[PDB]
Amino acid sequence: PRSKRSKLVTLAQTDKKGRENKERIFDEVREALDTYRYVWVLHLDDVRTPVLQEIRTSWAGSKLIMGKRKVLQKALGEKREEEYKENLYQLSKLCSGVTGLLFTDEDVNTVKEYFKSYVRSDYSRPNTKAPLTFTIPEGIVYSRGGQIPAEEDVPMIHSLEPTMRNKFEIPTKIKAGKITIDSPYLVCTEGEKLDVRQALILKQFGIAASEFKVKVSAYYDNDSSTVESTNIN
Amino acid sequence: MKYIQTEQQIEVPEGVTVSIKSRIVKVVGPRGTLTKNLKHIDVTFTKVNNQLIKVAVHNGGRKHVAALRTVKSLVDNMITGVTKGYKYKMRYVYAHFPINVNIVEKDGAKFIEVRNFLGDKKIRNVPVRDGVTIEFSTNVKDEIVLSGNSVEDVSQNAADLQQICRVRNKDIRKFLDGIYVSHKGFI
Amino acid sequence: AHFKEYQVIGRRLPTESVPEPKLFRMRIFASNEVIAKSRYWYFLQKLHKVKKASGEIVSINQINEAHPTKVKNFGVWVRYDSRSGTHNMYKEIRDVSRVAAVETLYQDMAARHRARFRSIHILKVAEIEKTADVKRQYVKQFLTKDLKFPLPHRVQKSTKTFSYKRPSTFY
Amino acid sequence: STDSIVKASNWRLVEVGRVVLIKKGQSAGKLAAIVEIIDQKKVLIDGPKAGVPRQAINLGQVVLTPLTFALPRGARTATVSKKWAAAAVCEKWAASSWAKKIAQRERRAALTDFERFQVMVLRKQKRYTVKKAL
Amino acid sequence: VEPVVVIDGKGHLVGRLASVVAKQLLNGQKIVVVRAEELNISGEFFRNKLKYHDFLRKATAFNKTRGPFHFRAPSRIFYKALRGMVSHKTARGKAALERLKVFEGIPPPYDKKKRVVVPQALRVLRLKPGRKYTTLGKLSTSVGWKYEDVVAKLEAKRKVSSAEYYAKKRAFTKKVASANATAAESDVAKQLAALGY
Amino acid sequence: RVRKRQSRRTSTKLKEGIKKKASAHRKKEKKMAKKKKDPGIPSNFPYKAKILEEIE
RNA sequence: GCCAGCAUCAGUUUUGGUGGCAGGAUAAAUCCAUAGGAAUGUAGCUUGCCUCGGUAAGUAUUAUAGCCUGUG
RNA sequence: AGAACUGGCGAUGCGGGAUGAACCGAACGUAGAGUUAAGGUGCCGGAAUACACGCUCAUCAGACACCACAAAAGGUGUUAGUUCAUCUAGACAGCCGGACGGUGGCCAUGGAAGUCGGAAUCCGCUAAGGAGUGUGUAACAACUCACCGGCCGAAUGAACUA
RNA sequence: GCAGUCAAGCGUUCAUAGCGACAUUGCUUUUUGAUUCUUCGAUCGGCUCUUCCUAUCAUACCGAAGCAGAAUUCGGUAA
RNA sequence: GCUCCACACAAAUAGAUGGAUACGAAUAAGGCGUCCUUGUGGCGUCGCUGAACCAUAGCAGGCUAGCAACGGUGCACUUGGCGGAAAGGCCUUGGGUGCUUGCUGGCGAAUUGCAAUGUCAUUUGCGUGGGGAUAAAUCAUUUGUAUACGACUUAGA
Repeated sequence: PRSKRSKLVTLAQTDKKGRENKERIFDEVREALDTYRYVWVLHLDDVRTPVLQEIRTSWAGSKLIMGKRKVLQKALGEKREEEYKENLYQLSKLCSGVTGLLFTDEDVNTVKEYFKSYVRSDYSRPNTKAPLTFTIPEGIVYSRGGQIPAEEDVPMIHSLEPTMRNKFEIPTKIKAGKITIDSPYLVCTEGEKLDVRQALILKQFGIAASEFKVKVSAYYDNDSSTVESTNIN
Repeated sequence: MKYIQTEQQIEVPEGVTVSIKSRIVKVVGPRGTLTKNLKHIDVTFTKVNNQLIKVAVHNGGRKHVAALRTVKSLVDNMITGVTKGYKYKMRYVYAHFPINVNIVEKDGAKFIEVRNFLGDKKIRNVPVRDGVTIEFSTNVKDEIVLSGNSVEDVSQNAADLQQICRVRNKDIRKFLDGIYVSHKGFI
Repeated sequence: AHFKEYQVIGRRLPTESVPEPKLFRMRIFASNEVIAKSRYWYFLQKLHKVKKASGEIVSINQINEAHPTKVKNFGVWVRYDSRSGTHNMYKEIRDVSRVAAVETLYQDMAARHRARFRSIHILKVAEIEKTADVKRQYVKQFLTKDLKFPLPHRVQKSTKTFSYKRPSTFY
Repeated sequence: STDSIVKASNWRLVEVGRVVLIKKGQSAGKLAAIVEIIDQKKVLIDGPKAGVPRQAINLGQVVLTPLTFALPRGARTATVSKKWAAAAVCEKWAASSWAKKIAQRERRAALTDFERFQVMVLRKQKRYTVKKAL
Repeated sequence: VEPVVVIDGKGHLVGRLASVVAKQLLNGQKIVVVRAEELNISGEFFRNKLKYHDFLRKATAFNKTRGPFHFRAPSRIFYKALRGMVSHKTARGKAALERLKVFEGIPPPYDKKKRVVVPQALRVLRLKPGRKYTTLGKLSTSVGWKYEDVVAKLEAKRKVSSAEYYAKKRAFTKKVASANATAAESDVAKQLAALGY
Repeated sequence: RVRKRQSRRTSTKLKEGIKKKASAHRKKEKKMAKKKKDPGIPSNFPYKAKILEEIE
């Protein structure tokens, strides 16, 4: 019973959900299929909850169901035999990653134009090159780190120097409470496939200079019971 | 429970050549060669096809299985060191007394010489190990880089450096002078 | 010793009022008929109100395995009134006969638990017909396709005291 | 010559079809084929040709040979005999060094004193010619 | 089956070798042990060094000159292990121990002679693999034996001489075996084959 | 410098006294002495669904 | 007169070889025949990885290997 | 500690327990042969370094125990079991991302915004997200877990017993 | 120590008897370091000289402490 | 009084009765042979105990006649080299000297009486005449670098 790793227990309020949540999502999607006319698939791989809430508040009449890929695959039907309605696994197979499956009764073209005109700012999200380039100045670094006049900003907090020095691999010293470096550290170049620590550096300095525009792949109509594929971003 | 047979796989890239009689292991690649004795271990080796070498243990327990996994890890480290290499960057810091770090060749032995640590006249000498190369990093204040293929020798020399300059009978909350490992990685 | 399986039947003695009573049967693992009959009465006293003087044994018989060369995977229920109220155990043994399974079971219990013949109770030994009903991993180890394994340390029994060879343990 | 040269370290493996020599028991120097594996220490063997009964046996009682032949798992005695004959393992065993050593030693044991005298005379005759050759 | 038996101590276990040797001397066989510095004990070095220290702290208090005499050499360690088996306080035990000779290394005349082993005392056969063991030269040099550097220097010469001897003998054997193979196929050899030679 | 070691020799007085200690404690426990739930059909038994059928 | 060897016997004892019998499920088995069944799936077949013919998953109940159960 | 039987030593040698008045066996004429008891068969020491299955590594293991003493437990040493749970609608471990909104919730204070303290501890939108598990800040910030999701692709976790 | 509270477990084939680890309350006299300190019936101590134990006072090496240095406190190996 | 040999008799005894027959290293690895790129190589082969290998026929081993081969072995000389851990042994050259069961022949054995272990493997001591060469210590005496007495330390033809 021994020579194991002890699980670090902590005492919080929230608790795991289990199979009841998944069955609830299953029943919800299956009862909304009968209700609404059109159903769409939206690939939302890395999002902010306020952006998702904006997308949801854009229509209180239409539904948006997130959840687990394999659960929505089962609700729709992955096999041509196992399916709720006809030609539905043809849609269910399109789901790739984080899929937000939307239901509506609204016209095709309103949705199509909305989800290509909708664009927001977001972080650069590693494994994705960034359209920016940053040499930090070679003096004292500020909370924005080379984005505005330093006379606006204040120096960052001394508590971040272990983080910058170890996790971000920046060469860092501090003279009094201020953080300092000797030479201008370049972090990234445009058209350079980003890595985790570059992304974290840009996040720490507060750089949302990437275009979040949701991708839509397919679309299915209940009365026609047909699929239709439109890669629109 | 006396597992009837347990196995681990070792991947060999194209430039690397691995030679294994009884439990001696020779690994040759671009950056050089490496040798290691594993006769203490009592496992079995075998080859599949020029890129995959398997190590096996028959009728053994928990400690034997652990020895299998760490053998795999050691051979993988050898391959990584002969292909890419190991590079450890250390930085030496001071508040008042500038620590002077130099190299000396004494009887052809390559000692590292540290002077004036916290204001002492003692001269701290650290022998450099074979397969380790010291250079003083340019355009970076008070940094020294140890490069080689033996991660063991490189890390142990860095440890010797950061241990020889330990502070004695002083609050380390106040006295920050020392030599510390800044970065580990490849070449 | 090397056990045997014995069928035993008991009659508890007739009376007026009750001719031909109900003939309870049991299967026993034991070295010989004496021990088998003692165990029979030992279990029958627990189950029902009988006594060696109040009852009699009808037919002691032996049971030989139907296929004592076919290899089999036995599952055994065991229990032993220790230390708490009685608690059960399920074990799996790969062997040819119920006798061998019971023998190696008694030895394994004596080794791994210091639990003794007096302490042990055999509930049910049962062959498992289908694979994938085998639950324990040490028996699952030996059912794999085209199983092979070596014996890497050979040490040779030597009849003499001295040897002129610097011996070798190979295979 | 820049390929890996890892050793093999061949071994006589415990497998169905592996034929074995019984070094202690009632058989005492007979052959049999492993037909099934009971555990790390026990196997099921069957030799109908030399006449050993099908049984479970510990591995300490036998010694594996380098010979093997095709045999399904859990075969019966008749199938064992048929595969035995088709593979012709007895002839390979007779040709092997090992069996020749055994046969030689039992011949030496069965030798009579007169035959011993003959062997000594013949060894002298051979020694003369060999020392001449040297 | 011999007048005298030379035993190479390499790869052996001290107590088991002591037992078999003692029971041989008490039966009347003359035995000569060599290479005691390569002898082995079960258990890790630390344990047996601790044991020898436990033995070494024992001494008569009012006069140390008359107490247990702690001999440091491997030959003497083996002799102690052996003498503790034999009833050495009897004439029989004395005569038994006088049939024994223990040497560090292989000196003359035994270097030019055959050595044997005892398979029921060898480490590789008796011990299970994955078990720490101890060697006696290391132990004795730890507890104060000041001669391990000479015995190695001398064995390194003995081994070279023996290798020359073996290289000569091996070519002679090739010649002999080839001549015998050529003599074979003769009717004399066929008769000998029939009769088992 | 290793220290002493306790001895394992038993010195007869001790084993007599222990026998008497136990012979007294047994009487005391016998004097204080003056003041089931069957565990079921355990899992991992593959053919457990058949014992539920001999009831009726 | 003293010490011994051998043969045939008797009493006590120890240790080998060999034969005839009676029982048990009138041993069980192995073995022979026959009816079914299945997998740690044999042949064959289908689709592929595809390093020259080795391969993974699908089929198929003895086929160009066999096994299990019952009955006799 | 008191009484009631019983057995033995006292008066009693023999074999064993390394040795021993009261433990095991067994009671005695002088000898021989055979078989045993109790106890034992690596050497001392007469007799298997016998056979078989497991377990155990102790920086002074153990080599008759006795919930007889130290005593009630402790231990990331090991083995075998019992119970309850999670899992191809993907479990455990790792990385990555989310971790929101009313709201900087109310008292308090020089200041305290989830995290010096006191007391509420609600609803909303959710896949899930505590009026917040810890680090941190003068306060914010940032990081973190609790909880959810993506990649990975089959077993895993907890409590107990021996 | 006495008398109690609680409850992890144990628990006549007890749910509402009993036992009960770890914690914890009261009594001992007081709240503002004023306590004048204040003894109350036992049926050994001192030379020479040797060694041993560690349960270490100092010396040696380390760990943790609001440990600035200096000094000190607690602890580990060590006779 | 001591000393080499041309040896009458005594001696073999914790226990002869064919031979103590020489690689190292590893053991989840090795030995032998062979080939070549000289390697942690390729190929073949062996183990599974010395139950081996070598010797081994003759009166406790005789006296003789041959055949074939120039091999084997013993005895004493002789050449040269190696070996210092306790070497004290190992190998080698040559010529003599015998024997040879490699093969074929001829004589003798007997009565040790039906077994009795049935005895077989240095010298000091006296014949031996080899037969020549010519040291020390202790006591006593003395010294005092020493000392209870012994001892120690020195000196003395």
